[PDB]
Formats: sequence, structure tokens, C-alpha cells
Amino acid sequence: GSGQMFGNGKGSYFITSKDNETGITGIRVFVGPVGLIKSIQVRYGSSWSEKYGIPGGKAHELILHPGEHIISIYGRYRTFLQHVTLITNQGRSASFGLETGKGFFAAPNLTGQVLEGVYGQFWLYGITGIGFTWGFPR
Repeated sequence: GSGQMFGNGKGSYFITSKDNETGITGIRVFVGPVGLIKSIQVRYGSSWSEKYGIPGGKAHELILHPGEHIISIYGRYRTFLQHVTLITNQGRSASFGLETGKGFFAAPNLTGQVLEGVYGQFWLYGITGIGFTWGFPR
């Protein structure tokens, strides 16, 4: 779900996670003409989630094969989330957005765990902060 906080800050906030049913089967990233990530959407089973971020841009998708999972995430950011490349347990990678800014690497604490959720902050043109929740599949 999406929501806001009290305080002098700016962003709105979201959290999405494995409902109870099937884990992540796909990922939708919306990128604008300037190359920043505006919003994301995650598919659980066959059901795509709520849109999380700022409306606009063009949809880009990584559709996961059955038994295929996200196991690590490399990215870049400035004020806004610029770039994300998702890497799978099957050796595939999918790059979204423009490669600019500080680099980061996201991976679970426990080997074997996979991506089953995402949380973050969004504000003006897109996502300004992003985090990842991990867990064991099957």
C-alpha cells in the first residue's frame, strides 16, 4: 500500500510484498524521457500490484520464467532513482533507466533467498528512495 507521513519532509511512501500466494513472477518499471525511474509495479502470480510512484513514462518489463527469481539488484541514483539492473538465479539480467550517479548493490543476507517485496519513497518526478525485502522461495 501507498501512504504519507506527518513532518516537514516531502516524499510519499509505499510497501509491497508477497501477499500470501505466489512470489514475484514479473517486474514493471516506468521510465521517463530524462531516464529516471518514475514508478514500479510487481506481479505476484498473475496479478500485477498497485502502481508505486509518479504517473507517466513508458512501461518496461522483465517477465520471469517459472522457477526464475530475482537474487540481486545493482542500481544508481542522484536525487531520484536513475537505474536498476535486476539479476536472476538463471543468469539473466534486465536493465532499466539511465546509468548515472552513486552506485549501490542489493542482495539478501541469506544465500538462497530471493526478492519477494519492495518498499520506498517517491516525490516529484519519480522514486527517490528504494529498499528490498528478501525471502526463501518454494
